[PDB]
Amino acid sequence: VNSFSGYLKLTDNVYIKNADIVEEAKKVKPTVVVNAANVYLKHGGGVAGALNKATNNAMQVESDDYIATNGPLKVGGSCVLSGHNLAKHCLHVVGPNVNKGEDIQLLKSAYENFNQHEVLLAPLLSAGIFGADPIHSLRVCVDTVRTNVYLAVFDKNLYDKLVSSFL
Ligand SMILES: Cc1c[nH]c2ncnc(C(=O)N[C@H](CC(=O)O)c3ccc(Br)cc3)c12
Repeated sequence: VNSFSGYLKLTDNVYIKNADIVEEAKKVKPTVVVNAANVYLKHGGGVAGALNKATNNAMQVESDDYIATNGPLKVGGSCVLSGHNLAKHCLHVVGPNVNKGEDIQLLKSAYENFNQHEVLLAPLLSAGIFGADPIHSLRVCVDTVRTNVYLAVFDKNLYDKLVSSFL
C-alpha cells in the first residue's frame, strides 16, 4: 500500500491520473519523481521547467554541477539526483525530442531506466514539448516498465484521450 490517490489502474503495474506533477509531488513526497530532462539538464520549460521552478532553482544549481563533472547524458539515459523539496530523489530521464530529429526507438530505452526503481511518479516521456505522440508514449511505457509507475498527465483533454484510447 502506498499514498498515491485517485489513479486509474491501467495494468498490473501502471496507473494514470490527470494531475500537475509538481502539485502531485509536493503532496506525496514520493521516493522518486521523474523529470523530463534533456542531455544538458537545462530545465527551461515543460515538466523540467516547472519542477525546477518548484525547487526555487536548486535543481538547476545541482544539475549544473553534475554536468560540469560528468558531461551530458545520452538520449535514452538518466541520472539520479536530489528530489529537493519534491521527492527523495529525482530520476532525470532523457527521452528523444522529435523537434530535434531524435530516434523515437530511443523512447523504449528511456523508459527502461524506470525499471531500476520499485515505485515512481512520472510524466509521459517525450510528450509535450518533446513532440512525440503521447498515446504512443503510454503504449511504450506499459510495454516496457515493469515496476510500479504513477503517471501524471497535466492536460485534462489529453488524459481523457489517453484513457479512452487505451488498449
Ligand atoms: C509543465 C508541467 C507542469 N506540471 C506538469 N505535470 C505534468 N506534466 C507536465 C507537462 O509538461 N506534461 C507534458 C504532457 C502533458 O500534458 O501531460 C509533457 C511535456 C514535455 C515532455 Br518531454 C513530457 C510531457 C507539467
